[PDB]
Amino acid sequence: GMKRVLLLFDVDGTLTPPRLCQTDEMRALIKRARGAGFCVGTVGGSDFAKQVEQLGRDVLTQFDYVFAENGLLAYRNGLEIHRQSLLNALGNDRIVKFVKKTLRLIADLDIPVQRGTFVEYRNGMINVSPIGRNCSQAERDEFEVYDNEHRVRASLIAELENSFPDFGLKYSIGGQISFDVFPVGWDKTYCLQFVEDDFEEIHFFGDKTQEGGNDYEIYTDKRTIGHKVTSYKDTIAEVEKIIAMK
Ligand SMILES: [Mg+2]
Repeated sequence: GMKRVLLLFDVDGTLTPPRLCQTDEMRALIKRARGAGFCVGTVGGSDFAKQVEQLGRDVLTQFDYVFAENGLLAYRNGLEIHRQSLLNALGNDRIVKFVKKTLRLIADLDIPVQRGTFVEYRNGMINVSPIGRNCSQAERDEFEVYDNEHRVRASLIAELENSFPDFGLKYSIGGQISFDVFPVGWDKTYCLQFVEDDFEEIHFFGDKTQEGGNDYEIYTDKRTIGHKVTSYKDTIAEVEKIIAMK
């Protein structure tokens, strides 16, 4: 029967090659785990659209749980089970204050490329991109390199932290071009409230598992058995072992 065991995965770098679609062997492994009685889930700091892009249009069919924006938008077997609102935690006046400041800081930057969708208001979070989410893949690659050198995202977060220390927001770098901003506690552990009562074990797999990494809280949550991975191949090999010990 069903194992009452959830396998919860990061997307980019955990289920996929870096900034690429999931491969055929990843899809096969997932189906084998599901075939063996495990539930499988995604969790990412990115939006649902991004998971569709890297995993497929039928992502809700492939996974038991899909947690976008850290579980601030949550799906269970095709059903939307939760959708949080940043207005609920922060409220209009503070949001407007925050996005205004962010826009000025971005406008002041001197980076080689800027495009569009610098401040993205999601469900329960705001995502902030110095270059803008509307840049091309090649532009993303180049901003990532640039940011490695010049730490543009870190400077920006530093300035935002100075402007708004009382806002109590967390700033979480992730992927090539942006960082997420959300209330303390709306990190990836947010999704666990939706599964904790339904599994005897929850295994988490991710790569950014240390202090300041966007997988730190969820890795170190007492509710999860953490598996630090460095690639989707690492993920596969560890899931093979979990399947073997059924
Ligand atoms: Mg844990």
